Amino acid sequence: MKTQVAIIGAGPSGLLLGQLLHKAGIDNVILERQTPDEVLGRIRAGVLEQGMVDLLREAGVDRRMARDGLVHEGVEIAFAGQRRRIDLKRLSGGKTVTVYGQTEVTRDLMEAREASGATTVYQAAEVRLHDLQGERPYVTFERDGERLRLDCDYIAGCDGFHGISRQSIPAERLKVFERVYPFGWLGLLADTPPVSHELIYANHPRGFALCSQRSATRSRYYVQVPLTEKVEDWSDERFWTELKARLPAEVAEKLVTGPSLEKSIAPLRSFVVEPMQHGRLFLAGDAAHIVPPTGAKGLNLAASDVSTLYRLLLKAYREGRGELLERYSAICLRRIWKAERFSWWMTSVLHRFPDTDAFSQRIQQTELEYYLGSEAGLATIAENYVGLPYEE
Amino acid sequence: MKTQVAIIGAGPSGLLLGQLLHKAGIDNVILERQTPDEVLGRIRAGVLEQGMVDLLREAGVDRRMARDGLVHEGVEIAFAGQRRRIDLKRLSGGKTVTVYGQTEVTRDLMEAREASGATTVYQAAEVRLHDLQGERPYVTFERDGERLRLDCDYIAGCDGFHGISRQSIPAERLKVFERVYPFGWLGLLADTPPVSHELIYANHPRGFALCSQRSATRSRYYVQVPLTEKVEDWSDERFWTELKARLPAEVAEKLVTGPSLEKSIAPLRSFVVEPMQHGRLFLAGDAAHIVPPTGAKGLNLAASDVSTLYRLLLKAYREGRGELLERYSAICLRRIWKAERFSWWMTSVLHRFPDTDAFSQRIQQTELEYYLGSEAGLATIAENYVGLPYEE
Ligand SMILES: Cc1cc2nc3c(=O)[nH]c(=O)nc-3n(C[C@H](O)[C@H](O)[C@H](O)COP(=O)(O)OP(=O)(O)OC[C@H]3O[C@@H](n4cnc5c(N)ncnc54)[C@H](O)[C@@H]3O)c2cc1C
Ligand SMILES: Cc1cc2nc3c(=O)[nH]c(=O)nc-3n(C[C@H](O)[C@H](O)[C@H](O)COP(=O)(O)OP(=O)(O)OC[C@H]3O[C@@H](n4cnc5c(N)ncnc54)[C@H](O)[C@@H]3O)c2cc1C
Repeated sequence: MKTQVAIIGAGPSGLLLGQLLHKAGIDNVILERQTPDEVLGRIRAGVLEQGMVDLLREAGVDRRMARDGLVHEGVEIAFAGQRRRIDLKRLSGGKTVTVYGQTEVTRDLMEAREASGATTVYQAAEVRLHDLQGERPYVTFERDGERLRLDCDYIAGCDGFHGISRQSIPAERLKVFERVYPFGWLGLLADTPPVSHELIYANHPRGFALCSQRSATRSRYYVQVPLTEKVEDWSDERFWTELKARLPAEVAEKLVTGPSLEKSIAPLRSFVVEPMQHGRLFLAGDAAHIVPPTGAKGLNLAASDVSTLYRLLLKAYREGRGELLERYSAICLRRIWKAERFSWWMTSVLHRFPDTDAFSQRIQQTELEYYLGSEAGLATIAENYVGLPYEE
Repeated sequence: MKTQVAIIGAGPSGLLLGQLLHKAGIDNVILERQTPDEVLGRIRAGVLEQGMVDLLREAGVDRRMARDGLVHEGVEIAFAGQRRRIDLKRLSGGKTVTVYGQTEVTRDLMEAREASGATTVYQAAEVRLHDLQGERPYVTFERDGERLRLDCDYIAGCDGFHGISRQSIPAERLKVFERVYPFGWLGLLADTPPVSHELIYANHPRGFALCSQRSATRSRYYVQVPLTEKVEDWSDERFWTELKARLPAEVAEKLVTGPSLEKSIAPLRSFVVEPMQHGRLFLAGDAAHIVPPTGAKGLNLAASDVSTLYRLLLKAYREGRGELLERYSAICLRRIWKAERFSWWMTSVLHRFPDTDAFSQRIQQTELEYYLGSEAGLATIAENYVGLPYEE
């Protein structure tokens, strides 16, 4: 087999990069470890920045989104018996965010690709990357017992945090920045109407809580829990009682509960690797970095990396300007660090940290009061939340 | 599930550690990604140090070895139209090495374990290690769709170069030392009698060649080839002609050729990670380090790591001396660096390096002439080849 751009991983980053490339005439093959079903079983993200919305429209996969996505003009932070709303539309200069599930985005891309006829090998086991610094790198994998080889010009590692790509770069070539938080998020997907028309982030003495949604009849709730918790110890019943305890009385009494469709614990972490490339291999999305879900930036940073790599591969192929690829990491890291800073900030002011002295608790409370009461303060949250501009 | 020591990987390191532990009364569970067959298909090693031979006898798996293993008292280096023999037995003070295939060693251990009834889960997918710095770490994996959890006291990462263990330690906690060589080894297993009763390492202008064996009717040959070669480009016919071209005329004319049972290319590399542990996780064998096969140290260093970890776990469990585990990395690295140095030395004097000036070629030749003609020189090769003493 031979192609122009080999893509490792069929999550949103890979499918999105593959769809854009295909549309521009650049051949690409996607290699996924799992089955289409397993990829589709992941709930994950729900909030999309305008940049991603526009990127999906450019990739030609925005129909269902334009119809089912919910445009949100504000969010709400609850703390100290208060409920403060941030008017995103007004404070950011007209921008908004779109609520549309990652599963849906993934499904839409899978369908578009199926129709296009571009190559996709699911259940590609034992993927190994070779000759990364050569002019002709290649990928080897096993498909039903037989080992195949795939020759290509460039490789895009879109295999997530545990992918083979990042591990295929000499350890001494990368500098890792990581921070692990002492808690996780217990999420619950239910087929019930959301308690609010906008999201509610809540700082509460018992810990953090978040009220989200997927549609007008499908909700997604989370509560901060210790890393020692097991999902089997949390019955639907127990989850509902705890969520209620962490929300304002008026919000709690309007909550329509119900049996969960999904329940899982996601630990929180910040992770950036520098640089994001090695020879003919370029890392994108979770393969290169992780952000706590608090600021809703994961999927959104994957989109900016992908938009960047796509636009650089277009110049290389279409205009013979391959030197531009050297710039991939610099351009991307600028946006990544700012989104990492915001997600870190959000996480620190909304969560309950263990072993926090009196002074720190007061400063945490004051951070909220100040930022949520100052016009200049609200703007810093809004412009970061809607998403900082993509660099050209 | 719950056990005392969870072991990731059923290659020789894992099976050996598991066998010794079981014998001493310490419960252990082995988790292997592949099937017993795939593990058994790997040819690999053929030369064993006395330390490993004694370790197998202690593990109670030495019968077949004592019967089928071939004790070798010397090896031979051919260069510049000369054939110099190193009397290992004499120069090292009585020590020798044993020729017995890794496949055989693996088979013997698999059988011993099967009989013992100790737990072994093959095809354990998605292995993930958790709470490494806690008092109660655990392992999660999938067995036929269902995700199981395994609680344990300690975890021994014996999953080889591409295992999950080394990747589960925070990147910032490890310092990697690596060197990749510009060539690989094309190996060929044949059902023919070996050209010699002892091994012949050959430095030749066309490149390196090695004449080895598995028994009196089974041989294993290798020739150095560029990293750009594909095994499908090397027919048996082509391999035999090239091997012949790289050996002394008298050795070449006594060669019994024949169809290959196996053919594969192994790239060469040196790799050491420091330290070799993190909390309740200890790395052993290829999970922690790689050596070029030139000095025959890979499997042999796995044995010393395992012997060390085993003896430390015995004090921890039997004598309640768990503080001793802190010493694992220090003890092991001392032996590892010396074996890395020897394997590096062997590789540099026997191989053909690209872009070598006149001076370097002459020094390479002089290294051989000196070391192979000096009694003190031969001793340095012999004592290192038979294997340096295990530290207590
Ligand atoms: C609870 C939670 C809430 C979140 N909320 C938001 C939100 O509201 N908005 C937002 O922007 N972000 C959010 N995020 C994050 C977002 O889900 C991820 O950043 C995003 O899925 C990353 O996409 P990816 O394509 O880089 O990687 P992935 O989705 O992880 O996919 C990588 C793909 O590569 C495959 N793969 C792995 N190894 C190999 C291999 N060796 N060979 C081949 N294939 C391989 C994997 O199977 C996988 O299919 C949230 C995350 C979580 C967990
Ligand atoms: C051509 C060649 C010649 C050699 N010659 C010699 C010689 O003469 N003498 C000598 O001492 N050395 C020699 N060596 C080296 C030796 O073969 C290795 O050092 C040895 O096999 C290492 O044993 P191990 O148990 O650490 O790892 P491995 O043999 O690699 O086994 C690791 C096991 O872990 C499993 N695993 C991997 N990932 C996971 C996961 N995520 N979950 C669970 N299981 C997992 C793997 O499937 C594998 O079964 C040679 C090597 C080669 C390649």
